[PDB]
Amino acid sequence: MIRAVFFDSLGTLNSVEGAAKSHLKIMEEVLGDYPLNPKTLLDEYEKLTREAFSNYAGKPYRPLRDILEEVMRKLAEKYGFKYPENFWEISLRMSQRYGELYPEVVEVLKSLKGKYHVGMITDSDTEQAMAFLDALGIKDLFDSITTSEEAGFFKPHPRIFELALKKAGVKGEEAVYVGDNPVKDCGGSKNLGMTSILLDRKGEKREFWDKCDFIVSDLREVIKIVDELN
Ligand SMILES: [Mg+2]
Repeated sequence: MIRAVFFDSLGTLNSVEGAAKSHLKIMEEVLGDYPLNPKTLLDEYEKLTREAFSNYAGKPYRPLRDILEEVMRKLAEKYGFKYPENFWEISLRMSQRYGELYPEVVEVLKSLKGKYHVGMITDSDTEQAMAFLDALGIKDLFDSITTSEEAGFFKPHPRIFELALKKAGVKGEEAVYVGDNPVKDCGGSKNLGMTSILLDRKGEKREFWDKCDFIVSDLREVIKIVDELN
C-alpha cells in the first residue's frame, strides 16, 4: 500500500508568481542606476539557466552555486555592469521576502503528515533547500528532505529517488511522488515503481499528461488519489 508521499519544491509548493517577482527584484538589486532594463536581464538570465538545467538533467551533481554564478558573470561581461560578488547572498534575501506557498500547501501537508511519510525531493543544494524551507516555515512539516547533493545526481537520475525511498524505508510501489515537471518528476519517479501525480494548475501540460499516472491542478486532490489507491 501507499505509505509515503513525496513532493517537489519549485513549481509545486512555492508560487511561480512569487519566484518570478523575487528574481526581478534580484536583478533590480544587481543593477539599479545601470542603464539596463532589469526585465531584459531577467529574461536573458532565465534563458541561460534553462539551458544549464537542461544540460545537467539526469547527470552527476555539481554545485548550483557555481553554475548560476558562471551565468551571471557571463551576463555582467556581456552588458558591462559590476559582477556582484554577493550574488548568492542577494538571491536568498529576495526569496525569503517575496517567495510564498500555494494556498493549499500547509493544509495538504498537515493532512498527509502523521498518517503517511511526507518527504521532499529537490535538485537544489542542501543548504539552499534548508534555508528555503526555513524561510517559508515548513521545515518541520516534512519527515525527510532529499537533495541532489546527497544523491550525487540531478533528477531524473534514479539515485535521487532511491535515496529518498531508503530514508523512508519504503519500496517504490508503496510511495507517491508529486511534481510539476512531466519528464523530470513523473518520468524519474516512475523508473523506481513510484506512483506519479503531475501538478498542472494552469492546464497547460495537457501535451504531457500521458507520461504521468494522475493529473491534478490543486494539491488538495492528492489526498483523494492516495486513499483511492489504498
Ligand atoms: Mg519543478
